[PDB]
Amino acid sequence: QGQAAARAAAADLAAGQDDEPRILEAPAPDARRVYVNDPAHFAAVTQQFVIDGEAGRVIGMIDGGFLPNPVVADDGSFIAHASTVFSRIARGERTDYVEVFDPVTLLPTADIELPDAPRFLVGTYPWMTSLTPDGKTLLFYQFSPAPAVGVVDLEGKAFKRMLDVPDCYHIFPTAPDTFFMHCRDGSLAKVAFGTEGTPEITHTEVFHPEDEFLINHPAYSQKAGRLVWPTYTGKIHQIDLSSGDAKFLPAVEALTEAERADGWRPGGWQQVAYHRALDRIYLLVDQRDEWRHKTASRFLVVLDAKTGERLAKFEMGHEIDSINVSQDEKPLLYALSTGDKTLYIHDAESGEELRSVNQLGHGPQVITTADMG
Amino acid sequence: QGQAAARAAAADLAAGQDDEPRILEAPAPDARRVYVNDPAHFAAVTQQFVIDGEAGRVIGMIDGGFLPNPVVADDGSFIAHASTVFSRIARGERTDYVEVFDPVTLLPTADIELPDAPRFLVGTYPWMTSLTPDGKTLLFYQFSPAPAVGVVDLEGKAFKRMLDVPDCYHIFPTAPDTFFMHCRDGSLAKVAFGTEGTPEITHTEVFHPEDEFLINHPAYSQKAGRLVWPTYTGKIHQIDLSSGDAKFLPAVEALTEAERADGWRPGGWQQVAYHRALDRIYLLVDQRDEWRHKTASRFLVVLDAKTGERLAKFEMGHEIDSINVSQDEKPLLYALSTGDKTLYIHDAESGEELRSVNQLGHGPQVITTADMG
Amino acid sequence: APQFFNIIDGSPLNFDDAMEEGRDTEAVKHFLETGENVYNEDPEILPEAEELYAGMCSGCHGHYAEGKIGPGLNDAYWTYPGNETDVGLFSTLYGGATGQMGPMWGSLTLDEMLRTMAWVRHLYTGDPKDASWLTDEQKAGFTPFQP
Amino acid sequence: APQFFNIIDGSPLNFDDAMEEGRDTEAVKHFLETGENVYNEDPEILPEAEELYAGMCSGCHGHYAEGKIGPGLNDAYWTYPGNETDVGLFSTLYGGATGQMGPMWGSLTLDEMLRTMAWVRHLYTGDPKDASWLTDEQKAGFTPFQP
Amino acid sequence: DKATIPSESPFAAAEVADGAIVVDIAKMKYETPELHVKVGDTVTWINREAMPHNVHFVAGVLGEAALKGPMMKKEQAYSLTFTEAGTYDYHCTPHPFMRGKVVVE
Amino acid sequence: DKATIPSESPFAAAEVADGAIVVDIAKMKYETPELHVKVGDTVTWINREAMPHNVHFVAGVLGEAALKGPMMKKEQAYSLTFTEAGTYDYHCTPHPFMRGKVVVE
Amino acid sequence: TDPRAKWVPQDNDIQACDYWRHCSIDGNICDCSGGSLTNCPPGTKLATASWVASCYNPTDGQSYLIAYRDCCGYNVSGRCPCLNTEGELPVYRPEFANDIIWCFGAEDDAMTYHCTISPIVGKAS
Amino acid sequence: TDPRAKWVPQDNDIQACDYWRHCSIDGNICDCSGGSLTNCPPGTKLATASWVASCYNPTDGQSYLIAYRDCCGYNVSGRCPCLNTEGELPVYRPEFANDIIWCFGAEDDAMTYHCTISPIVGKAS
Ligand code: HEC
Ligand code: HEC
Ligand SMILES: [Cu+2]
Ligand SMILES: [Cu+2]
Repeated sequence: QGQAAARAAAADLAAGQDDEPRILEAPAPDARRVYVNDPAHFAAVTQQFVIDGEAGRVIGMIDGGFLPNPVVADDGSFIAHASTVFSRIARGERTDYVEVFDPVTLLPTADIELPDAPRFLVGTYPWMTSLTPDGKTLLFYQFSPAPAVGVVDLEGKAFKRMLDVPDCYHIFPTAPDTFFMHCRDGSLAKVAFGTEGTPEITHTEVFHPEDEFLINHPAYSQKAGRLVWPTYTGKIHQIDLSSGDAKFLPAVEALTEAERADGWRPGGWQQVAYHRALDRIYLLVDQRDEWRHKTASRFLVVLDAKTGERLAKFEMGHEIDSINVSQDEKPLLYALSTGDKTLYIHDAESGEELRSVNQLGHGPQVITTADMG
Repeated sequence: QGQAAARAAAADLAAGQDDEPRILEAPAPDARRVYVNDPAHFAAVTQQFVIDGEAGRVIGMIDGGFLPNPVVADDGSFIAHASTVFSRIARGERTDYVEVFDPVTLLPTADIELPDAPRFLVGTYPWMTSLTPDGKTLLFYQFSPAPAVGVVDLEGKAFKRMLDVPDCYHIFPTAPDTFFMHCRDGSLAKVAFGTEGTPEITHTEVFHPEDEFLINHPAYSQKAGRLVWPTYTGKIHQIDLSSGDAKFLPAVEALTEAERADGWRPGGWQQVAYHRALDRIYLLVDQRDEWRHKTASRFLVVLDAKTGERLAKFEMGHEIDSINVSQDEKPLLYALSTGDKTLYIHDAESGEELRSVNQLGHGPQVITTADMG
Repeated sequence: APQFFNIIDGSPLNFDDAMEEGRDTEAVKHFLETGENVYNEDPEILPEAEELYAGMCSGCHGHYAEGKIGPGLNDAYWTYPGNETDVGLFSTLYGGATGQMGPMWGSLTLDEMLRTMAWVRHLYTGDPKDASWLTDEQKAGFTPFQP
Repeated sequence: APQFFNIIDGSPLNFDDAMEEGRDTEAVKHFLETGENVYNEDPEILPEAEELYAGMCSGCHGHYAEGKIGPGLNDAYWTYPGNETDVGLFSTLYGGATGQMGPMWGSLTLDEMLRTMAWVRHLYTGDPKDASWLTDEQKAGFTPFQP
Repeated sequence: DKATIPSESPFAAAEVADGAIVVDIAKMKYETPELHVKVGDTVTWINREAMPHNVHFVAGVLGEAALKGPMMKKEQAYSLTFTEAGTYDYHCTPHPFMRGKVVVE
Repeated sequence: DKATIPSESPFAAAEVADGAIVVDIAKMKYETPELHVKVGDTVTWINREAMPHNVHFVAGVLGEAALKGPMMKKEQAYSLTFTEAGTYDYHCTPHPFMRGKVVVE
Repeated sequence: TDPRAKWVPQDNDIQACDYWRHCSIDGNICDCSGGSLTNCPPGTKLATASWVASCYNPTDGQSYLIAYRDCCGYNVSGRCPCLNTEGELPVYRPEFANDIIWCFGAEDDAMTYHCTISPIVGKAS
Repeated sequence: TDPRAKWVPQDNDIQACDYWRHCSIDGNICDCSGGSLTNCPPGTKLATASWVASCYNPTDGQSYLIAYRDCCGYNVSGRCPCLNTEGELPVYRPEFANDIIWCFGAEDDAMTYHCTISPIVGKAS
């Protein structure tokens, strides 16, 4: 950091060495690489910070347009985003596009135009643009004029087509040609395409009543076929898609009865994270009125995903808005405070804060990690 | 403001009236209209706030590109800027352009491309793009590959040509076809064009030695042919161009001998303002080391422009970076704090703070007023 | 109001046109004196009711009276306000509305009309609050219809 | 070093080629014994010096020895380091450099060479610090040349 | 173009013509989702609830351009007169799960 | 194109060839501002001061494209061999008041 | 205030995030950059499309339906930023969802978010 | 510190605005966003062109010439922002002027400012 590169810099000089400037390359992608996206409160141009969560060092950055959807391949071979730019800053002719970037040089690999500006401009929901698990196709949601998901071939670098879908939202791909959506009615729809006319679409049953409200940020581990989906109360629905079909596991309660009696509820942005190897759930929680669900929260609960057994409750100390975890054996709990524009990196085991990376744009809100291998 | 439009809003309701939304129009341009530009610390997209300095109300805004040069016609018939945008946020194909805006609707009137991207990208210096006094021509500076000023016909809405100029900087137009520049050697160059080959260029004499440093923000009242140009010490050079030729008036000292003995010096961004009707100079000052000239300053000195007689010394109370004044009979002293992103509006007579408008972008630095009639 | 009038207009409904073939029942007697239809939610009735509906009504109103050529009959908005009640729903069927929604006395006995009403009432997807046509115990076992 | 050698090389300058027509003066005697040129800043000399310069030197070095075909002679950088001194400047003129900058003894008397040197020295635009060729009083009245 | 817009602003419900062809919008839906009318008829939608709703035909349905209709608020109306025969599909701009169709024969 | 670039990186001053055609850059200027050379000659600039400087010919002078040369730092050099005859004007990229010209005859 | 505590509306100051018509506003109060409570700033485009909320008006004790229409075609104002979520529901319920840029229907397809206005569209107690 | 007081350089922390090689830096320390002291972050373009400064190195007591080259083609980093003006002169003296975007000569004509690096280009005491 400073001190380190100063005694370095200084002594470089007392040893005589003069500087021949160059453009650096980012260290090869590892499991400790963490991506922070700053939507910047709906500003027309945004930034994504590439951080090495271990050393707590920003190691690169990427620029984007209005309200983009970041995507990271789990195996670390690229990162991409779907983005929107305008000829005169915030007005003029719209261009929606996907850009693909190499993850060592940060240089763009493909730039693919999406016709007729079809992206959905929403506060950022990680599962509204998704990679299929082979990494050759990107799917993104269109809300108006009618629900649809577009298919981008990242391999021959082209937009393929739009798929008519029912009144369903979020895209959870389970195979090269299949993904699930959660519908208005309370069901999940399975969409199989490559069925080159219209896709083949199937509903599961309704799994939550009309008055149970599931959040906009579900956690999905694609390598485990596992969807962890909280509700405003911290009841956690879990669906397993590893067979190809939706199997509804048992709903665990994330808050103790005494916490719900004392008014604890989940609140934040990316409120949940799921570690797949340890099979655990982390939830952001605090005491709040019923309808103060988007506010930051000061605790973190950890529970066993199978049993609902509460493993730990961390006292974070800052106001956190989003969490996520690295997917390795001894993981970090990434806690992002939009108000501090700072990323606190804690030990996921103990909840002990280890590092922080501050000055992370104007409104950072989304953390993305790759589940590597 | 709130309270006012709340007892309004509330009672509108108790009287039964429902709302039919529309796009407002800005109140017609007056002498209390003040423009704040936020270069946003070299961010690729910027904002300009249109404020009513009397009521202390933001009454409109405009968006721009990278490091634009704002221009206001003195008579209030338009505002314009020369700007830079890129196809992919901060990289891609560059487009340099001038846009002209109507000052009641804020809608663009002309959008004129400047070929081959010739704008000079510098921290914002109000006199590097200038309107001729009839308002039909905009002139802007090009630094590389060779000094030149381009001529934009705002009336038939087109770029005309680039004028080769010597190693001179800033553009102070005195007539439809003439302007002055301040040169490296210490002279002013007079450039007369419309001489349709090369312009006719004349130097005045050298008016300040090589080791006298004149600031990047001189004040120029175009209706008075008056250039007030401070130095790092607060010595004020004044040149009068009202004849068509540069006449060097007497250099006044802005700081008392005791202030220079105690280490007072000017510091800030737009360090000087000149009221033309009262013929007075306002200078931003504080105690500083020699080379801390760009830092904010806490006082304001007022002096008679003719005599050098110190009229007043205000204790501003905030850290101010730029000042300017309305050009009317009882004027406001506009003080902008980049660090507070707030505009304090003081009585120019007494220095008494009257109002403030905060939350003015990320790095606001330039104030522009029209000298009306 | 006194009881039965044509809902758009010829006002008094005329019961001399009804078939005698089914005006005899306890249901029709009870409803004509009280305006209350005992078939609502009657598990006994409901399989005939569903077939009466499919033969005569699904063409225009759809299978679950969610709407097709003509309007949905399954929620709390009724183009004619009276239809929140069984007296008004009855008056729409006996008397007719406009268009292709004509009088139904020439195809249906009075007791068949109240059986079809109860299927319409069963197809409701709102909640027991505006289920004013149901008594408390009938509300207490009422479930919003799910296709 | 002992005094006079050709600056690129044939080393000792040969003074037997000089014209006798002007090697007589107090200036040439003083300079040959001490390496000091008394004409520097001599208001007496300076109008002949300027004409000697214009006739022979401005073609290649320009009017104010700011440079043209050949290099500027007006600042502190000298392609040949010795020229910071009058001994070296003299050695460049007597002896010649390379190219079209040849030996000057066949057109100029020794005292005309020191007069031209003093015009070169007068055309300097640096500051009296690297004006090592000037004595303190000559530095004290020296003004950086302004065209 | 295949539809003329009669009043381009919503007007009030109690001014809809005596016995007009009417689609009510209530409980988040278009209560007569497959209207049939003849060439020359005017359809009026009327929004019976507080929640503002509109009708929006996309590009290539009524004309070259999409017609996003005005938002109606409670008890306001909005008409369209179909001059060519055909099935015209529409949805509600803020709420695209709300759909309907006019069939003009 | 009218100039070949011999080494595209500055190399050191004390490696310039024995008696080469040389323009020194010192005291913020190109000390021989109007060099004449012949078709086939190589010019080497050498920057004698600490302040980094370069040579930059704009588009249409040496070729289709502008040649911005590498920045030289103290005591570094940089050459160009002119293959067509002509007056080639250049300036210094960070400092455009520094100018010169090669005339190739 | 504590951000997590319950919303206590006021009817005294419209630029304040607790001004009662702002119970499910996301973004920036239009009045802070040249608009009023119900009208867009100069140069912005008005959307027709909106999310809604029912806000309790502490003065006359009635809940009203607010239609949070956006003013669009400009970069965000950056002034008077509020996020209130009273009665706000997930994106699969779009009519009460406020993270969506409600700029649909605005002239020239204007889709960037400048600010939100708070017109009353009817009573809903 | 008081912003107006004299500059006291340090040679212990390179991300600090008082790190000695940063005496006439305007903009953002490249090391704070993936670069080092002397190298651009991934994806940015290196300019050849620069303003310079002579900075006193408190450790070995010599002044050095710093060439403040920009890394370009990205929006600003927004991290480690410093403005130091030691020996900085007005725009008519461009070689020591630091409000100019020194991105000239960067690949693909890249001209937006991301950050400044601080290489030493020679001694100047
Ligand atoms: C298609 C040719 C129809 C058949 C058969 C039936 N109905 Fe119908 N119905 C139809 C139309 C076009 C209309 C509208 C009439 C108008 O004046 O607006 C209706 C309306 C009704 C209503 C009134 C709806 C309301 O919201 O108040 C009811 C209660 C109704 N229809 C009931 C109904 C039943 C139960 C039927 C089978 C016995 C039936 N309809 C047949 C068209 C058609
Ligand atoms: C044009 C044909 C020339 C005339 C006549 C004179 N000089 Fe010159 N001069 C010329 C060239 C091409 C060169 C370079 C020679 C080389 O070997 O590099 C020079 C150089 C000098 C120098 C040396 C410069 C340095 O920086 O050290 C000096 C002092 C010099 N010339 C002086 C000078 C004077 C005073 C002349 C008139 C008597 C004169 N030159 C004539 C080309 C030409
Ligand atoms: Cu709707
Ligand atoms: Cu240079």
